[PDB]
Amino acid sequence: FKNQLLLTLSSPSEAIYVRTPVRSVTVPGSEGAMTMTNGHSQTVARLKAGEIIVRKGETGDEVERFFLSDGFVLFKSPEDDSGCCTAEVLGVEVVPVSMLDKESAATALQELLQQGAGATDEWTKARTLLGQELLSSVIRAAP
Amino acid sequence: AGVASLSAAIALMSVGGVAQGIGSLFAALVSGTARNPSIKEDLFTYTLIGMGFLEFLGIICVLMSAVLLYS
Amino acid sequence: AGVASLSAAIALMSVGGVAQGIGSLFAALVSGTARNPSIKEDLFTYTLIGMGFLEFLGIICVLMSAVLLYS
Amino acid sequence: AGVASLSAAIALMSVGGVAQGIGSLFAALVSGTARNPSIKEDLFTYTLIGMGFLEFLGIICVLMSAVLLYS
Amino acid sequence: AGVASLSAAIALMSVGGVAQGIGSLFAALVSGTARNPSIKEDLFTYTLIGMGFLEFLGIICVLMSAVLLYS
Amino acid sequence: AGVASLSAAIALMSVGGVAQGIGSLFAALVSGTARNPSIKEDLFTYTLIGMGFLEFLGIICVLMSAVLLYS
Amino acid sequence: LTLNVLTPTQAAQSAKEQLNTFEFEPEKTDVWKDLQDFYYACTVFGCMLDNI
Amino acid sequence: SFAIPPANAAALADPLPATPTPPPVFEAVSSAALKNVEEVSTMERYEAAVYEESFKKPIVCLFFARFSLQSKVLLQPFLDFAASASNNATFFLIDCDRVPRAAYHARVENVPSLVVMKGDDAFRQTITDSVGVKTAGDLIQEARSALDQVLRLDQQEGGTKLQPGVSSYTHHIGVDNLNVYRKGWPVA
Repeated sequence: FKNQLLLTLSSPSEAIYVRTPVRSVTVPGSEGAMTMTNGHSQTVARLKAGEIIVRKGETGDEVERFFLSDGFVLFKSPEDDSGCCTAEVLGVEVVPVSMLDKESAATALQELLQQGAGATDEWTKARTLLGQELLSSVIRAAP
Repeated sequence: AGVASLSAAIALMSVGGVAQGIGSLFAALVSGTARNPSIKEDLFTYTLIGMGFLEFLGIICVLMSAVLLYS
Repeated sequence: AGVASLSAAIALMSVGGVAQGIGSLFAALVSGTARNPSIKEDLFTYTLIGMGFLEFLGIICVLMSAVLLYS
Repeated sequence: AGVASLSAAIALMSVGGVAQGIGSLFAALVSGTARNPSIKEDLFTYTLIGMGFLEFLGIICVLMSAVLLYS
Repeated sequence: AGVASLSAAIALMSVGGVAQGIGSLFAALVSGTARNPSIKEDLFTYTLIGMGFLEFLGIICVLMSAVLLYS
Repeated sequence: AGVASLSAAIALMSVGGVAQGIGSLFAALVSGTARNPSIKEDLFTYTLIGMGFLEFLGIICVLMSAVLLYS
Repeated sequence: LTLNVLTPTQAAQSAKEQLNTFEFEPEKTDVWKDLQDFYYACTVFGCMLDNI
Repeated sequence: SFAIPPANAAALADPLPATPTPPPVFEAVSSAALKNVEEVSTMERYEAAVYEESFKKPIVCLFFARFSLQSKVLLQPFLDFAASASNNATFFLIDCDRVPRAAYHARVENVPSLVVMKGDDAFRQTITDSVGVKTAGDLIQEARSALDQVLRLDQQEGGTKLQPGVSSYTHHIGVDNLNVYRKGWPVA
């Protein structure tokens, strides 16, 4: 077909992209953020949180932001006959940044800190810390 | 007495180690900003905090070098 | 006397410690660029800041390698 | 010219650090190319930029060696 | 025969860093080949360029050693 | 009196860095074999090329030692 | 249809040489346990959708 | 002493005459406006484009000629690129024999030629195959890269950093002396 990047960004409730040709796609890996493009090696990565940033071939300069909670990314080499290299971004909850809020975010942060102040269980402490992480990411990412 | 030159030059060797530390620190910044380019600020803060101490160390090394030079 | 040349050759030993710092910094730049090219021109700037120190910390010692050579 | 020859010999210890920085840079370039070949040329550019600095340092110390071997 | 062999052996000390850089570079080559064999030939090239610096510096070093062995 | 012996011993010091480089080489070899045995046979080739440089430099070192322990 | 599904005993009994072509950003031993739960979840999801 | 005769009736004749068209059997072979571009017919239109639209947003011009087969091969993928990226740039289709002053302006020496233009000299990148090694896909890839570059550079530094260069004072007079009339200078 073409030497583009065939992105499919999919959540269970909605598939935002299916075979979308793009140029570069930034993703917040568990180690750190990284940008996948055509020619990138085969790889699997776990995501933690943050703002995926898609950049179509027609756009070039224009972008598209999507906040992801958790999930995986699968980059697969290009078949010899297809001429195009594929990428699959699976997210358990993939929102855009336009639909986010910082006030309900801070309210949930306060309620989480209230619930976790009685730190007794490991899962409770871990959930409090991870909620702090994700809510700070949401606050920093929202407009 | 040219001999007092030698000590000062020897003191200058420490500056190499200081440079090494500085390099490592800035590498840690240039990596961190790529791992998390959203912040780019709280890392620069700690970078400057460390560079304060490293520049202080380099400056006192230079001063001791000049002291052992002239005396 | 000629002994000062030894001081100079000792003052040039901080070079080759500066080189490791430059290498580490530019290697971090290379790795962060290969991981996230989208922010390339930022990391370059940070390297220009690091060399804002290192490029001095080298030549300073080279100047000492002259001053404790001729005196 | 004994002490001059000894100074010139001692001047050439920084070459180890220069070589180590070069190896660090080329290792980072090789790793980044193994990750994303599509950012080859940019990476090569940055590599050469850093290499320029390292080369400069090398040439500098070599020159100083020559100086302390003749003057 | 003091200064001649002394300066020779001293100048022959900076090859350890050259060997270390070579080892690091070829280790990066091996890792990159392990992670992405498809561009094996594209890495080897760069490693040779690394030699084109490293070994060249080593050559200079050895030559200077001989020159101070028969200066 | 111990000029030749001392110069030979000082020359023989780079074997440490040589062995460190060889260790880094074979560490990368075993790591790449653990991460992809299917290309094991390829990796060892490059590793041998690495030795083809490292050991070669080491050999030069020992030759210079043999030259300087007898003038 | 009937899906023969992989389990931890069957994963430990295999060296997973088939995934060596893939670069796992965390190490394979650290990411496998988190990948397998996602695999389990996705399997049930599509199967039940098709059944519905 | 060097001279060239002024012209001939052949040279001044219509460069693009009509030729007979076949019936629908010759078309049957083994190998068997556009709403996104603009065919340019007039140096007035070309100048309007270059001096206003190329200052507003970048342009991509394909200079072709009928005799060339590479132009025929490159036309359709050029139209697909235009349909893809017309939102970010304008797209023009120029025949060298119909509008030569546009070809002299863009400094095209071979056909087909892509020309990415912005500010009329702030960014001018010419893509072509003088050797005969590249293909249409290669040319379109190079054009996409150049368009990305010029867009990025226009975004760089608050819209500035893309200012006109030698055309600030040359007015393409050394390239095409007929611009003295445009500038209103005498010719006596």
